[PDB]
Amino acid sequence: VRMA
Amino acid sequence: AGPVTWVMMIACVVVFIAMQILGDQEVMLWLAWPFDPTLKFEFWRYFTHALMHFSLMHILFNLLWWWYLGGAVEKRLGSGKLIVITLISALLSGYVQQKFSGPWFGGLSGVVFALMGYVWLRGERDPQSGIYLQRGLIIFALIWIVAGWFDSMANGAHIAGLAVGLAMAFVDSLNA
Repeated sequence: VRMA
Repeated sequence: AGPVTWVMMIACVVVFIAMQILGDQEVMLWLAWPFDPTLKFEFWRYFTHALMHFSLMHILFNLLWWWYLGGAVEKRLGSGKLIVITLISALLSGYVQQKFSGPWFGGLSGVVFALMGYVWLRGERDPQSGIYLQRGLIIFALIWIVAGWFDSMANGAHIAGLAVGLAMAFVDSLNA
């Protein structure tokens, strides 16, 4: 998962 | 510091607390961007991805920026302006992040980058609005984007948000  | 600024800081802390009790994954299943076309009519998911954070330092970092800049928009341009920046930017930064890397992403930085874009451009083209971003921070913002290219970030969210915030700021600095 990626951090926005 | 007004109603929409605090309502969103409460939502993010409430959802963050639930992720610690239920686990990240359990909340992710219900709040993340649709991973399956069949789920497309679950309206909330287009927005809810923005409330989810994965560590304390990113929630802190994000909500603080949301306070500084979001509070500035609400104070000077009113609650309806901050709502519309938030909804449009969350939907579109979501949409772009999904295409780049798929639906497993979260955080308010999509919205934050649209805020940094709107507050900077609006304060340069319509200074009379009463909002502005320091050049010391437009350097921090740009270094933040590029440090995501060279690396755990949602790069599509970052750049789609920023673009949204320049677009809207530009339009609003004609109507002025």
